[PDB]
Amino acid sequence: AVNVYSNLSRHDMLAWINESLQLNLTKIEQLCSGAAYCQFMDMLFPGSIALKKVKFQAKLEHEYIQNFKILQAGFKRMGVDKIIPVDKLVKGKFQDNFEFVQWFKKFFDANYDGKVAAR
Repeated sequence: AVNVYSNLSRHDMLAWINESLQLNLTKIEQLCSGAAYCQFMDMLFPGSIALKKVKFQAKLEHEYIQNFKILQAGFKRMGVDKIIPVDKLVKGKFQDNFEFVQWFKKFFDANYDGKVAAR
């Protein structure tokens, strides 16, 4: 796994995510549930994440955190050293989510090769 450290406009970022995962989000803070990231991760390394455990429709904050722990666990397994700012993301505010989402996109672009229903 290729680790990334330290770009897209907010409109294209949402667009990229929606298209990529066939979703219909309207704001960057909605990524605060950790679910989309679990799918991208499972898409980068099929099997590194147990989708069945991911709560795709999570609405509670501790549920958001649970998803992120599954993500971090997938990271550790694949040698990804990025420390996820979980407590800030799960609060659902725009800057942090946007700061992290830019990171994740670069991380994804660096590791993807490839090959709805999964949720």
